[PDB]
Amino acid sequence: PTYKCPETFDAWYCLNDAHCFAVKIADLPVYSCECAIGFMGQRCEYKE
Amino acid sequence: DRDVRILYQVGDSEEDLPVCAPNAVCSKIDLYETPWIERQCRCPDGRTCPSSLGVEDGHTIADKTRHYKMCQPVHKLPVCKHFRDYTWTLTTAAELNVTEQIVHCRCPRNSVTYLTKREPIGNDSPGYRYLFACSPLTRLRCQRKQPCKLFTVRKRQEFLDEVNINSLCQCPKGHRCPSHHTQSGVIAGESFLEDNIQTYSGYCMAN
Ligand SMILES: [Br-]
Ligand SMILES: [Br-]
Ligand SMILES: [Br-]
Ligand SMILES: [Br-]
Ligand SMILES: [Br-]
Ligand SMILES: [Br-]
Ligand SMILES: [Br-]
Ligand SMILES: [Br-]
Repeated sequence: PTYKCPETFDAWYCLNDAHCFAVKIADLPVYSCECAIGFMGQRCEYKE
Repeated sequence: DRDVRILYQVGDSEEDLPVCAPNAVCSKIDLYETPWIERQCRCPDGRTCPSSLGVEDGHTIADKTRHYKMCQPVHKLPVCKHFRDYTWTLTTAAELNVTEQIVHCRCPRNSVTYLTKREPIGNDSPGYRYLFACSPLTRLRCQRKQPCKLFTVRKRQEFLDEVNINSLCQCPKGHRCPSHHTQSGVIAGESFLEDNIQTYSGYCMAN
């Protein structure tokens, strides 16, 4: 049930070539970044 | 006095709510604009879900523009290690239209929570449990003309929104990032999922 992010989220939210996506949990989307290998954190900003 | 609205995650009264599991968030308080409370569950064992809007009752976990109220005092919870520990989990019972948020630890100061993992709820229940972790606030400086904050605004009622904010970067000194989607420096984005969910982008503005 995962969704593609809106344009500006897609463009700016996830760092270090991570992938933006949304999960609908309770009527609001929850955005998340699927990190490329070697990264961690909310926007995949940190190196592991 | 401000119109602090009391809403219910299901139904419209205390009686309609489930009983809280241990360590479940019992109310969510939204402090983005005019404060409002969304009731999640009824505390067991004679306790009552705290309803004050601040953190000084000792039953509150703050994250971004929200406060999460717990049936028992929060000092009993351990402090999360950044990245590795799950501060809380979310599950939904689709047939009951009920969400449960179980808190395991408190994020350190200057942290933000984020969705990190999922696992099946278990053998007998349907669906996934979503696991949230804690990350330190970004020291990132904004690139020129890039947004500094994103807003997702769900119109729950004509004069009540449920809003999620995502900070992206720190503005240069002498500049401010808009903190509300109606401030100067904000551009409307797109509808997302539903007609009543609208995104906005905020940009660094001089002053
Ligand atoms: Br989010
Ligand atoms: Br309890
Ligand atoms: Br209660
Ligand atoms: Br209060
Ligand atoms: Br308080
Ligand atoms: Br993690
Ligand atoms: Br303004
Ligand atoms: Br605009």
